[PDB]
Amino acid sequence: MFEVPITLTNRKFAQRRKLKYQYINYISRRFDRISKQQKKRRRERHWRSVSFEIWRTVSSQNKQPINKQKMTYHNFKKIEKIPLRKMEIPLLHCTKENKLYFQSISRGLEPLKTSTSEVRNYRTRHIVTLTDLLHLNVSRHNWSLAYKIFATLIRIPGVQIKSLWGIGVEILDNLSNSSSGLDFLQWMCQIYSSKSRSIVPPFQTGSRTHTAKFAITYLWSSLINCQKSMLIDKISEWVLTPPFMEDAEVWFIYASCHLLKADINQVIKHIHYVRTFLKICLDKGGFAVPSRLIENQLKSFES
Amino acid sequence: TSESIGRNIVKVVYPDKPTSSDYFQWSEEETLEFLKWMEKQFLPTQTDQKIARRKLYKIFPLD
Amino acid sequence: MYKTEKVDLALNRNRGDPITQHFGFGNDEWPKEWLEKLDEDGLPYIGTYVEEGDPICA
Amino acid sequence: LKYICAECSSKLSLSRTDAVRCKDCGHRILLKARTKRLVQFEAR
Ligand SMILES: [Zn+2]
Repeated sequence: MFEVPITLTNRKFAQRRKLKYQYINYISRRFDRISKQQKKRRRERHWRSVSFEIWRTVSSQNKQPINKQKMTYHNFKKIEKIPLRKMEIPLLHCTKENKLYFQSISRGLEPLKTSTSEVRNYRTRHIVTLTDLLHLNVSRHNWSLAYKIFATLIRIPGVQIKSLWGIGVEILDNLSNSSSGLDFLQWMCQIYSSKSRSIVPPFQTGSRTHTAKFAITYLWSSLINCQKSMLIDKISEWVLTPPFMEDAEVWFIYASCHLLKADINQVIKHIHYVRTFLKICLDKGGFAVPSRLIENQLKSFES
Repeated sequence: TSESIGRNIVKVVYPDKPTSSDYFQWSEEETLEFLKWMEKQFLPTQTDQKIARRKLYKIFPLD
Repeated sequence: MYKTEKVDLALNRNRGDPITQHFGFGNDEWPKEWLEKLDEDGLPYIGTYVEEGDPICA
Repeated sequence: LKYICAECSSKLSLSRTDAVRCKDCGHRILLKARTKRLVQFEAR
């Protein structure tokens, strides 16, 4: 009854995706008319958005001024009447269950059974139980067992997992053995920052534009591994190393490394340094203290 | 016992609920002997960077 | 005159690292003249005459 | 029996990925030992 860390068993789900987005195309096409191939599926699924430290959202202002009813019964069934027969053509090619699914989603009914609930393989089900016991043990502070789970798992050939935040916080709270959360993260960036879809929201990502969660969390959490101190020029040495320019958060990490190193003219250069990176961190989507507060610490320094 | 542990292993690939809710109501030792049977009998699996994953996996002990 | 040289192929490895290089021969195709100087372990047979360019290690 | 223990002197052999150590002592330092083979010399 929980998400599975495997690529979903295939055929029928994909041909259903076909029927769905194809009919979607015909209805929305005729809709814009009335307002006036893997690749066809690709363009189709394509043109669509794919007191505490709250990474705040974008609130409501500078947005439209309503709409008034577009869709009566007669007018909708006008738009619907034709694309449903076009659908009658390839429905004849798909399977009877698939056809039924097309009929029901197109009535607007939502299917009883999940993709998992109708899925149907030994090795993958075993990996499912393995990974599950990993996540469970890591939740249970059972770092020993959890470590055994992790080693036995990574042994397997079967699936790569984005599951990466699972292992970041996993090895993090594990402390037990294996080349740790930082090693995993910098591995993620080294393998997936070069040319060398379904599964992917933001908490696991590709290094064209922002890989977010794991990177910023090893960044901050490493600066807290300096809270262990009072390592920094290391953390910002390998935050210096990568080019993935849409961050700024590593600009505030950088300027935080300079404020932490500023705690004689050397200390001056560190304070001018943080003064610089706070503005080249006004470069991008802002991380802001009132920042006259940042400067006020910097004047407590100017003492 | 060997038997009931087995029946749990069959419960995992039985098509219908409840039996999977039955795996839900199992206990840390059942899960443990499970991962054991996973690393033993899911070596009967099916189907540069490769050595990078021999060192990569050899980063954390296989035991 | 006697000279002692130390061959240590853990020279590169970053501390208790996985081991890349092991004394001996692989199963790819390599000279074979090599076995004139070197035993199966990849170490040289004791007593062997060795002049500049010869193998002393595999 | 290619090798010799440097501490206890027990003659012993190794294999592919084997314990580089004496199977008696546990001393980790082994001397090579050497085998019927033709070396040719001129008596001068
Ligand atoms: Zn010995």
